Amino acid sequence: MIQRTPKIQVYSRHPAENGKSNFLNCYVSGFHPSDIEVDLLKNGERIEKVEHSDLSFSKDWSFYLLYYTEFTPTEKDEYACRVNHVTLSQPKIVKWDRDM
Amino acid sequence: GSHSMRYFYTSVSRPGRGEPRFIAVGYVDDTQFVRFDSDAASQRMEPRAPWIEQEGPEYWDQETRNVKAQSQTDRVDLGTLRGYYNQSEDGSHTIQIMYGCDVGPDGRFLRGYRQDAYDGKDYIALNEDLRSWTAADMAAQITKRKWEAAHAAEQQRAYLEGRCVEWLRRYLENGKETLQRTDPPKTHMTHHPISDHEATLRCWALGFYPAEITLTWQRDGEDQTQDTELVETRPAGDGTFQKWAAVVVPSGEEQRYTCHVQHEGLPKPLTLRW
Amino acid sequence: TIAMELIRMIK
Repeated sequence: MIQRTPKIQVYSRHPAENGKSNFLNCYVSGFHPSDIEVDLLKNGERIEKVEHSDLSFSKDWSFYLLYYTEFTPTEKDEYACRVNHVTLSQPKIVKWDRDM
Repeated sequence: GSHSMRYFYTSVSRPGRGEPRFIAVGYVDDTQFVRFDSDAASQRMEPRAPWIEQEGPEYWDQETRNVKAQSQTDRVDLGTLRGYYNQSEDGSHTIQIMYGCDVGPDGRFLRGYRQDAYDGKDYIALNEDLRSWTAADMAAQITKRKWEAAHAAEQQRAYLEGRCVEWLRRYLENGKETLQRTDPPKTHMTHHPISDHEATLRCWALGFYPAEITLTWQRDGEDQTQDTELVETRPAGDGTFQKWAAVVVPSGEEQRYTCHVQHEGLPKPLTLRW
Repeated sequence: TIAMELIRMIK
């Protein structure tokens, strides 16, 4: 049975400016099967009301999904994406880095 | 330039958790326009781009009707393929389907596509000539013969060269104001010392459409594919895309490096230097 | 518009 680990990218829609409204994205791709759980974290805690794109896939049949929410970044607030998938022993947590 | 229309189907069985889940999405180029989700409440093919909303109620009734039918087809195929591979009743399995057509700048047919997969790997694919099938394994050989005995390749070609291209052209027209623009990338560079000897140079491309883009590093005018990092092109969430390419350089040597950006929306390819 | 012709291509 083919199983592939998701690639993960956490980033904002626009280069972040403190006090300015923006969008927090977690893009998961290259995974199989499609069963996946993805959360956005503000200072460790789960953000409710997060939306995602409609499930789709690339030429190699691996799935991809965009999870997102609106937010206004500040100096103190830390954001992360937590991806839970059959292929991962513990959910992978990627921290948002403003320049990645 | 050229254009494509593409449909993606995903059926996933879930033994014990009820009936299989079915998702369908449709694309024109890199823009999604329709969606169906068998678990959603509406039970309708739904719009995802403004220009498709101008299609009447009859369009939506037929699309809804056919996508539902496809989901039932995948449903029995799921059971049938479980038999071919001698799989047990209790595991979760996946059928994926992609099909669509390409047209040239003039609107002419260029090529068609039809590919299926089972559990993440190739099952059966229509060949370039739209006339024959390539079956990846032994269970698909059985399916390959069923489809030869049904002349399904002609029927595929009928859609791909018929309704596919002509509704593509229609969509492109009804959405000219949006589907035929190229947003060029807004570029910038960042610079971060790693230590007292090294720094990261990162070349950014933002807000571009379509997704096809090339970022490449050079050192003294020669391609550098070594101590570089390229991220997968990614959706910004507003219809445009992002990409970046980074390089670790010796301190004081950043002026030797250039980032080059190729995109359809650019009158000519950019060169960036720190 | 989706291809109706796939609906019958049972595997």
